[PDB]
Amino acid sequence: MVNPTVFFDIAVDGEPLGRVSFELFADKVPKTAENFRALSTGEKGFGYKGSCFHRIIPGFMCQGGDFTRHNGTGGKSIYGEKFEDENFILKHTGPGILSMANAGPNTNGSQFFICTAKTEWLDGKHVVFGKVKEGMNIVEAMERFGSRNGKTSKKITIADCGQLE
Ligand SMILES: NNC(=O)c1ccc(N)c(N)c1
Repeated sequence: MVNPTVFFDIAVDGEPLGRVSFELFADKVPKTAENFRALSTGEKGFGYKGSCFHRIIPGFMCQGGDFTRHNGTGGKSIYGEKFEDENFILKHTGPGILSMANAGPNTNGSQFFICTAKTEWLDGKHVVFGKVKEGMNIVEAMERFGSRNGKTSKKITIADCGQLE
């Protein structure tokens, strides 16, 4: 009944930075929210723990969740390799939005991005499923290690992750 909350403890070249928490909109996109929740807890035997944010573009977004190829070409969901676009009820309204990365229609896996700006051109193309609840300061700090082309100057990792409450 209560939307679940998940957390990521972020490190920069192995050094703790801080924690980002997210509210997952299970009330509006339950199947997508559940995939991210389970990847965050690792309860299916695979997930986000130890993965990195491989592409960070200041003023745009930080992208991660590729735990099979570590570069933006991999990932898999709890439902199989890919899963469908659940719905496009929620929009990319500004910094803090959590949304699914994809490679075309109906190709969601495990990759996700956190908006650091409004990305309205993505509406109806990428499934929005959550928002940052605490630690937008930590996202902003992360963002400073990106670049115009997305390559990061230090390695930004999810050192730990899980479910709160
Ligand atoms: N778009 N480039 C990719 O290789 C890719 C990007 C996102 C994904 N979820 C998957 N599976 C692949």
